[PDB]
Amino acid sequence: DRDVRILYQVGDSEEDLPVCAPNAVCSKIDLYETPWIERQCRCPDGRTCPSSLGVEDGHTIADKTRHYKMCQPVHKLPVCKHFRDYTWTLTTAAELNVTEQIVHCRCPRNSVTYLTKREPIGNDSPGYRYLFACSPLTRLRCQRKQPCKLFTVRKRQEFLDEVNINSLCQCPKGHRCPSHHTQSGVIAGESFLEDNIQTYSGYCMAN
Amino acid sequence: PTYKCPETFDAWYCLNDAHCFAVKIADLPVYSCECAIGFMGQRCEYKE
Ligand SMILES: [Br-]
Ligand SMILES: [Br-]
Ligand SMILES: [Br-]
Ligand SMILES: [Br-]
Ligand SMILES: [Br-]
Ligand SMILES: [Br-]
Ligand SMILES: [Br-]
Ligand SMILES: [Br-]
Repeated sequence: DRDVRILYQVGDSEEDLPVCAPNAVCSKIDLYETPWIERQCRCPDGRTCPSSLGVEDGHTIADKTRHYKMCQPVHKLPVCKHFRDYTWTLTTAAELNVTEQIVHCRCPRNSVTYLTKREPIGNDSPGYRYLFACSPLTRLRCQRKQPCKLFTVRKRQEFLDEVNINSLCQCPKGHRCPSHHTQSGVIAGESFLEDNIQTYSGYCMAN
Repeated sequence: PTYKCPETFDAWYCLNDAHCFAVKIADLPVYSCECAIGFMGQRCEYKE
């Protein structure tokens, strides 16, 4: 069986986690390489955060290489309108080293989420709330010699990375865009922010 | 607390002369494109 690691957004055990707010993502599952789970919060009211790696439990929202697990079934959430609706928001409590992701709607199929706006959290709390919207997948065709996908790879442990992918364009027919930063057609970019965050660019390769 | 994007992001990510930038939310940068007036979407690819 694969080494599916269980990590915690804060501390190292269930007991160290906050209780989930309504509609908070309770776990994030990363499916870029070997699946792993990062626990965010503990579900209230006797429920338990779902831990399966697929979407067939009915508590899952998929986006790019991640699955977001919710305490309650996702069919209860409305479908977002592209651009206008915020699928989710992010806030951080800096003193608690805790992030909260509140989900408002599900993006349509063939969508990508993106950071779109910010607003103050409110009168009594410090900082900003970040608002994410849904955009349709790009129909863009790659220019010759331009990258088709960007990777940002954070080495969390020596054998566990947290990775964000950004697709840029569709390769010509008969060509493939690399889907992992170790495939052929990938060039290392630069360190970014920290020594353990590395960017890569993938290019269209014949076949 | 916003950051300048890495070179390849700066060069290729944001379309239609939008501005690339990163926000550090939870140890990972989140990239975003600040759209020039008249555009919308993840990479500011769409006209409003
Ligand atoms: Br709940
Ligand atoms: Br739980
Ligand atoms: Br499973
Ligand atoms: Br499932
Ligand atoms: Br928006
Ligand atoms: Br390969
Ligand atoms: Br290389
Ligand atoms: Br991003």
